[PDB]
Amino acid sequence: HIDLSALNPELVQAVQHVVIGPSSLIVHFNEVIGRGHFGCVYHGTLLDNDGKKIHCAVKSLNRITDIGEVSQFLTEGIIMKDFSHPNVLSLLGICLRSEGSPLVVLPYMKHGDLRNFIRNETHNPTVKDLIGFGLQVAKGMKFLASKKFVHRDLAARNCMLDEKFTVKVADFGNKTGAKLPVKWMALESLQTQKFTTKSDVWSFGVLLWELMTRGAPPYPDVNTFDITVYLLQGRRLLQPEYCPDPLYEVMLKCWHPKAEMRPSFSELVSRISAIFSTFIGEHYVHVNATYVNVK
Ligand SMILES: Nc1cc(Oc2ccc(NC(=O)NC(=O)Cc3ccc(F)cc3)cc2F)ccn1
Repeated sequence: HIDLSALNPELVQAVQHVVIGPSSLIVHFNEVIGRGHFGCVYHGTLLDNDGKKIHCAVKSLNRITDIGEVSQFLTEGIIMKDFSHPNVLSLLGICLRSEGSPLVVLPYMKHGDLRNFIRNETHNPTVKDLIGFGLQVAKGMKFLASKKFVHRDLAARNCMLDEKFTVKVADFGNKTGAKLPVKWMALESLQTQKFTTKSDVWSFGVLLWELMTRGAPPYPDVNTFDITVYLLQGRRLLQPEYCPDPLYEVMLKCWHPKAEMRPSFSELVSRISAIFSTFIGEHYVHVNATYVNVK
């Protein structure tokens, strides 16, 4: 009971060559997983004719609450329509029955988010495993940069991990909000709320740190918004105990004060693939006692 067809002429006719028939996809509402706020992600299974099956993630939101921030839901998940990279979260399809709230469907990521996975104490990552995860994000990021796509919120909490341990870059979902992830933000974005690919590089450097500390919160002591004063003092995150020297050097390049002096994602894949190849997988990374329980 909503005059939908009023979204966009040759702009939102996308849900078409992207939609799928419920005649091949079920929904399991009881068992959940996603509920950080909006998009009450569930579970589900799609079908590929007579045999091929598949597990999934289904996130949705409100309804009769007008369409203002409701069209930005369909238009967000559609952003993935042309995101075909092993290291980037993909769009399975789109289906909205003649009475079912705005439904978004994604492939299931068994190991959840990169940050929770690495913080898990029953897991025993090696320096190599972690450098490998960073290399995969760099690869997906290189794809996105190639599309002139600006992420704006690159963080380990926003990367997914599947059953083969393939990292998928994503976004679990304004230039002055408190929700602004200022601790991943480059100096120039904190000052002028402008985001670029060079500002995702700075953020990538912080993600490498989260990786080498196994999900430690950055700048714990400065639990604020006023990180700009702290940074302009001549400060940077410190080298984690298990982070190789050549890798911390890459991090400091990512945090170059001059955005254009920062390496490109293509240079990062290159530099990190080299550092990664030198490891055999005999170095275990342990959790820092002073970061334990720190949020
Ligand atoms: N266990 C499990 C939980 C899951 O939760 C979710 C996790 C993430 C999303 N993200 C989303 O809706 N879209 C994108 O991220 C769009 C996008 C893609 C690439 C970019 F670079 C920027 C934005 C939705 C979820 F449901 C999914 C699968 N398995």
